Amino acid sequence: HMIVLFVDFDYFYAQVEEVLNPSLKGKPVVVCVFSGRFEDSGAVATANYEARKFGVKAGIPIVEAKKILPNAVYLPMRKEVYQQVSSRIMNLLREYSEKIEIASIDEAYLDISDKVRDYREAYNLGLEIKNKILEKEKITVTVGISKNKVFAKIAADMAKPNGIKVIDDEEVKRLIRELDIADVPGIGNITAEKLKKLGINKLVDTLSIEFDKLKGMIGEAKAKYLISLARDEYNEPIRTRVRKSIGRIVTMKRNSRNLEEIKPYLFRAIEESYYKLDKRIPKAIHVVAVTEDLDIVSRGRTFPHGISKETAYSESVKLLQKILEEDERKIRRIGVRFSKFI
DNA sequence: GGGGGAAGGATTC
DNA sequence: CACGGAATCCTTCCCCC
Ligand SMILES: Nc1nc2c(ncn2[C@H]2C[C@@H](O)[C@@H](COP(=O)(O)OP(=O)(O)OP(=O)(O)O)O2)c(=O)[nH]1
Ligand SMILES: [Ca+2]
Ligand SMILES: [Ca+2]
Ligand SMILES: [Ca+2]
Repeated sequence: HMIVLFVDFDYFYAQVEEVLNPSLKGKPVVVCVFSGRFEDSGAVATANYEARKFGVKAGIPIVEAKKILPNAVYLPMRKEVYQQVSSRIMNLLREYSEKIEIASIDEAYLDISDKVRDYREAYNLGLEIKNKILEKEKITVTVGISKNKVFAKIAADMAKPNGIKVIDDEEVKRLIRELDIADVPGIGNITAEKLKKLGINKLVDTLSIEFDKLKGMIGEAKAKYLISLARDEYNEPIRTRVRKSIGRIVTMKRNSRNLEEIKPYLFRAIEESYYKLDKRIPKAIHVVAVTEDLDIVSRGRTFPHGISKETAYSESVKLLQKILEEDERKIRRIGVRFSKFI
């Protein structure tokens, strides 16, 4: 009987930038993360649709971006701001439901099984929310309403930007038949490829395959997940998940294997990590490194107690040494991550 | 046989 | 060319009932 409303903010980072600087509207905006290795090195965090239409999306080197739209506005990323803007919007969403699962910086699932009665009011409560967000914060969002969370997310996906969709029970049965598996939340490029080899192009194709051969390919959790959606019996609750890890990774001016060359970067990463922990004490720490060929390697340790800053500094090195010791590749990015809070 | 954690890796958004 | 934060899940190893 459950009704789920999913809210997703439009080209969020770029959009905040435009809210904070209204002149930018209508121009192509590209929020970037400058790695400083060389002039304009780094990547695209995101881009408004003005630039997205032309191929400038999250992940491309800012360099390839400048080649496509040499005259677009290129802003440095400012997480703290986007995060404080997300939060307030997120607090206005609580007015519509206590049952709210903040999935990420720009998404939230609201259980409206109560406050509403039908997709008529659902859809109207969507319009009340999309509009009340625009009023207060000046942010466009796309709403997705369906029987469960996954389908609420798909409804939003098909309706962005600034849209609102309702995939009722009629449509759900047609999506489980027509919807391209790859368009299902959780099926990225690697799981999409693996399922193709199994002849699984639709969620419905998942039913016609021995569960054991499906598990051995994508893992048990994914199988039961995809199987569940195929049978229209996926019905997971909404929970208010809490932070379980805090960390930061930075890029070096140039690759290295030298411990003293990498330290300043690792130490900076720790400082920000701690300034972010803010009152929370972690019992586990992980030094994370991206080797020059973009492979991610990491070494960590769990202590029976909380970690002080001074023990974080001392241990981080020890863990970094293990990495250079156990890997002959040059290091491109270095960072830390604190988990298992007290 | 199997609980449970810890560690390193894998994948997603 | 190619930044960055964090969650879920997998596999192997380990201790030990
Ligand atoms: N640094 C960085 N940030 C990202 C990346 N991908 C997404 N983000 C940020 C940028 C934001 O747009 C936000 C949400 O991204 P989404 O892909 O969910 O949607 P976005 O708002 O980018 O566009 P959309 O309205 O969904 O078409 O989180 C990434 O690859 N790197
Ligand atoms: Ca999103
Ligand atoms: Ca979005
Ligand atoms: Ca996909």
